[PDB]
Amino acid sequence: RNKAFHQLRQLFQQHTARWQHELPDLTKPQYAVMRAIADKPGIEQVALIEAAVSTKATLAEMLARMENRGLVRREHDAADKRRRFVWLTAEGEKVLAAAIPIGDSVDEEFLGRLSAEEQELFMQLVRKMMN
Amino acid sequence: RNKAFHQLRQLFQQHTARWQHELPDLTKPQYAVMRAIADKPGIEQVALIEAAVSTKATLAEMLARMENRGLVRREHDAADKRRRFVWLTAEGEKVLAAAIPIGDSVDEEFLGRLSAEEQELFMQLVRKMMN
Ligand SMILES: [Cl-]
Ligand SMILES: [Cl-]
Repeated sequence: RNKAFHQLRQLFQQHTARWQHELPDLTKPQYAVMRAIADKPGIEQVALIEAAVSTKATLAEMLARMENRGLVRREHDAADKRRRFVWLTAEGEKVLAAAIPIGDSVDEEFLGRLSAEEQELFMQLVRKMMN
Repeated sequence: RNKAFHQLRQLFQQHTARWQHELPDLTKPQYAVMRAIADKPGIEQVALIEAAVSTKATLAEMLARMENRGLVRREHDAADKRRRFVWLTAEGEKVLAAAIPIGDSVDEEFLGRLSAEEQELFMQLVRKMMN
């Protein structure tokens, strides 16, 4: 189709289909949340919304599941228990460390079809299009 | 972030957030399904999966809801009732006709930030990346 955002969703679906086959227990939003916590241990939960590309409700559901699976621990602001700080557990570090080369490989199946200049330009257009 | 597919999901989330504000009762996958039925009235349901970018389960759920809202009608293969043909109803035509300029406008908020050459190239890279 000639609609750029339709073809973009089609590319996204192919990338998601490969991701779910290679990492059946870690979606891309879950993976991004773990990468963002690892990049800033103790990050505020609210700041983790933008860092991982999520929403308040979706992140809350996601962190509850990771917490129940021993992958994430959280602490609270004593002045405001609605504020929370997030760390990866040791098990969460192992899960993320094993997933990174897999996620990189899935990304590479698509980005590797582009030259370095094409990859840089693709990124530039996406940022140019964003608000 | 330097990950192209992370920034791409961020662009997708912004585009989805605008879409849901302007068309609160018609998501992009629902809109694409209606556009594909209108482009080929009587299209086989199975062929509508690729045309609208969906899955068998998701399309089945989606067409059931549209059918229950008087937006879609379906007919069956007499030899194999699992095969189905899909049409828009008159109400479905009106819903789609009203939605098209809205969806175009939402697309334009992002694509309009690119020149015609940048838009053509963005599309070319996406197709180059797809399988
Ligand atoms: Cl917080
Ligand atoms: Cl069918």
